[PDB]
Amino acid sequence: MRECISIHVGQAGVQIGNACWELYCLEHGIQPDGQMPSDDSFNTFFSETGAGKHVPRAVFVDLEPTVIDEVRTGTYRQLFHPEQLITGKEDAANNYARGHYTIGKEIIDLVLDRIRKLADQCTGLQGFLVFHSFGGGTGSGFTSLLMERLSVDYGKKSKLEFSIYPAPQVSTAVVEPYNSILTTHTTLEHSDCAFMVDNEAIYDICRRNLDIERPTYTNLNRLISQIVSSITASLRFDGALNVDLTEFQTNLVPYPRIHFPLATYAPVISAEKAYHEQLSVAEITNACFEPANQMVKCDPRHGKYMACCLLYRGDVVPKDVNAAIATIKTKRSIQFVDWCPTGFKVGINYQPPTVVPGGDLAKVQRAVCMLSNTTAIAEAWARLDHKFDLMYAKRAFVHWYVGEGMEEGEFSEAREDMAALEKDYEEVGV
Amino acid sequence: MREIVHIQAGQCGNQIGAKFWEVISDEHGIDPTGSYHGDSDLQLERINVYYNEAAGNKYVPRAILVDLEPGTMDSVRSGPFGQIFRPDNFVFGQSGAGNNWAKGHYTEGAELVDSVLDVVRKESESCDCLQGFQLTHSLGGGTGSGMGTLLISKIREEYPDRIMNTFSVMPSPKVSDTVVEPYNATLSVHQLVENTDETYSIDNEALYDICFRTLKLTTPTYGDLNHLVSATMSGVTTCLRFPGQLNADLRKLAVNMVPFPRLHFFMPGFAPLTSRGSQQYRALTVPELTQQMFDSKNMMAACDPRHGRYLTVAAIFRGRMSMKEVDEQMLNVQNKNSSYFVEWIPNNVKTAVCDIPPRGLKMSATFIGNSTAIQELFKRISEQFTAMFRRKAFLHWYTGEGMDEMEFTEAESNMNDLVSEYQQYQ
Ligand SMILES: CC(=O)O[C@H]1C(=O)[C@@]2(C)[C@H]([C@H](OC(=O)c3ccccc3)[C@]3(O)C[C@H](OC(=O)[C@H](O)[C@@H](NC(=O)c4ccccc4)c4ccccc4)C(C)=C1C3(C)C)[C@]1(OC(C)=O)CO[C@@H]1C[C@@H]2O
Ligand SMILES: Nc1nc2c(ncn2[C@@H]2O[C@H](COP(=O)(O)OP(=O)(O)OP(=O)(O)O)[C@@H](O)[C@H]2O)c(=O)[nH]1
Ligand SMILES: Nc1nc2c(ncn2[C@@H]2O[C@H](COP(=O)(O)OP(=O)(O)O)[C@@H](O)[C@H]2O)c(=O)[nH]1
Ligand SMILES: [Mg+2]
Repeated sequence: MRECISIHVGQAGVQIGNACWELYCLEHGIQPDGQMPSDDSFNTFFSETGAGKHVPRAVFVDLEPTVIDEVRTGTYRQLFHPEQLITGKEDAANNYARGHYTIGKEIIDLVLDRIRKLADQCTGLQGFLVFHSFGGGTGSGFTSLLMERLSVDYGKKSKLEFSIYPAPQVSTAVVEPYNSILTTHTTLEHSDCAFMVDNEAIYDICRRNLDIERPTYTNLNRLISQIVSSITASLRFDGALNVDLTEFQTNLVPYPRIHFPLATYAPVISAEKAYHEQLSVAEITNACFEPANQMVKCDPRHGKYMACCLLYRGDVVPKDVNAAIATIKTKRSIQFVDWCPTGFKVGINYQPPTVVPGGDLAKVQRAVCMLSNTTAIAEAWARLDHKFDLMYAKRAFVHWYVGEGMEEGEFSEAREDMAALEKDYEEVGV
Repeated sequence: MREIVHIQAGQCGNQIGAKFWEVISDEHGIDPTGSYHGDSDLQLERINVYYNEAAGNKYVPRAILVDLEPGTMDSVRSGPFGQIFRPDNFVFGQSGAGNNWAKGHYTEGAELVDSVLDVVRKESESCDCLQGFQLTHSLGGGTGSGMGTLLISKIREEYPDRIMNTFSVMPSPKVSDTVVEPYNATLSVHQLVENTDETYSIDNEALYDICFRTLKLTTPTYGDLNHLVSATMSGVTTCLRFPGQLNADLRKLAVNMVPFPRLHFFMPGFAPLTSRGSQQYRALTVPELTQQMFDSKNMMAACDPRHGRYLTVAAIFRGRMSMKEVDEQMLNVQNKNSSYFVEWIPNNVKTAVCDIPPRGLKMSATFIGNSTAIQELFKRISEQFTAMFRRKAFLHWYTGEGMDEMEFTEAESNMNDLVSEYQQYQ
């Protein structure tokens, strides 16, 4: 009961997955061979077979072999079922249309057959946790092919989606704006709560809080997994105020399309800093309202908040939480909408945050993940549609998308649908 | 899994090719016999990208060797790695191309292409999933320029959706060994602009400038030039042979690199490069790897990128390095040099990062630049062609092979059309 099917797509989604499953195995005490030495706390994330082997409720999908062949060879080769690590032959080439129309069109009915064989083991499936890059060809095009199928096949089930989204300055591709804009139909129509994350924001969090001068991606993926462990903690553990995955959405989402919250986590801190400050509930609550800790490069003070889910975990008590959010309501720099006088959903879970033993991040008695619907996020969209406009005015790479079976008009129809989302997040702030 | 078929044409193409096979055999840990002797499982994981597995655990490279003379086959077969190639894949004539493009394309190689193409089929049918063709040749002389572009045309017609990826050594005014290179090159660029998906434009004048003003070689040979070319050939395919933090297939390069279909003529480069007497004083770190990689002195075509703007650059890094540090440096470069990148593309740099640096390096970068300055290479070839053609000089050697003055007029027309398209975006 309370199962989640976790679907990891492209290189970004698979490598965040290889950090998520590194965490969940430590947090439930499962060995990297899937065995458990010595309560059903693992049941959300792992199916148990009669040998005493816990097999993860996850699908890994990539259109090329390289990243999943590394999962099939590294320390987790014995964790996963061998046919739910799914590879094609041909890379999607950072082209949405290869992911959606031409290459991913061959693998999709093998991917959905594995998701069906997972869902048939779930006794009370709670939702999908979908992990991807907005800038990738597999990330945008295959996730958008998959979600369209899952939204007719599992129409009632909540689809939570964790997206690495293009930055203000940092970028890895020229066509990252095209793939991201083409994805905006997926998140609007075939998703229920979409967590945008930014590489440049997490790099700055790493520089300021973790004292690490030059991080890899493995440093980011240990922060993106710490957030999903904190979202799902109420599904897995005992708490004072456990939050259901639909209870979460009923407080986060004010209007059907207004489901793009920010997320942040506290305390992100180096183990050397964590001795010289006390890290009380009020300190870590106030840390979530700093622009310095937001994992998208936009300023929350240029918006209004609509709703917050303060998802506390570890040694946290409801007294201290009420006393903390009363100070957040006292501060005039943190502005809410006139129509949400309540503001805060609170969750409080008794399980401390798990340290990954190779990690940059301290042992702490308390953490909070704050997931936060705010008008400010529209600036991250108003950044990227201005990158799209400069290139699409020249038609600057469009022949590679048209050459792989896409209609040219889908670029106009995607920039149009993004302007209608960027309108809605401005329209509710009044 | 993403197989490449490699093809070598003429003296230059077989020489940069026969050095390339020594470089990628060192990477993959393959002995001059064809046997594996490497350290690591990662060397053997993607050996199929460039080799066929054969009996006794011998690995035979998926190379076709093409010439109109036996003497370069004899020089390769007797060479440092010559015994590794399949005897059936040496396809050759007896009488050479005479440095004549029309002997290559219409007579001497038109006879031989039926015997080449049916070997390209045996290798491509032995592939599990072919990604593309990797052809090494020169645009001066007759074999590489005229037979190699005949062969590009035949493989393009037969495999229309696979990547056609060519490494093309091409003429320059101050380092020329032949009278009719402007003719041979102009007739050859007319085939590359239509058929290839990528063409990596390389110059002996720029390869000597790296040897003299960076490596400080006192007497650089063609063997030293072939070593600079083959380092960048090994570089661009790295992400389909080794694991990485950002993987980029040759197609993931092309989609980012080629804004408009015909603007696929690239200027390659490599880092680190040092004299052997100064490797002791450098720090190989990504900022220093970057400051060399974007230096007008480091690039393997004589076009100074300060005479144009980049459309796209791709920096394919190799080694254990930070993604923040790589993303920081590729930002700092195009903001501090913003007058040298086109402002209608909002990020001009593609990055890729492989976990496995070249044997004996801690880090490497292979640079690919698509720049409006490449027009200066096609402009100077066209200006040399024009002087010879305005007086029909040497044209009885081409028209005696059944060619027309109309084909010369149409080739130089298409050359100025390629120049005009790069100049348009400058
Ligand atoms: C102790 C030390 O640092 O040795 C270096 C060295 O001194 C330098 C000068 C090397 C050296 O390069 C040359 O001597 C050279 C000469 C003419 C043309 C090109 C190179 C080196 O020979 C080259 C050699 O590189 C390799 O072995 C790579 O794996 C390379 N493959 C080959 O060079 C090779 C040679 C013979 C047979 C098979 C392969 C490679 C390059 C790209 C992609 C894959 C592989 C290296 C690191 C060194 C020496 C040995 C001195 C340099 O080359 C490379 C590619 O790193 C030239 O400038 C760099 C910087 C290095 O510091
Ligand atoms: N944090 C993090 N970001 C990543 C990681 N890998 C890739 N990214 C980001 O993903 C974006 C590019 O997406 P790709 O990695 O090319 O996505 P893909 O689905 O594999 O794309 P295709 O190769 O075309 O199929 C870039 O903005 C990267 O910064 C990772 O492991 N962690
Ligand atoms: N880098 C490199 N250039 C070469 C080599 N041999 C010849 N070249 C040069 O590039 C040109 C190549 O022409 P060539 O390959 O001889 O003509 P072909 O045999 O008829 O195709 C020559 O004029 C030389 O200047 C070599 O080994 N390496
Ligand atoms: Mg991918």
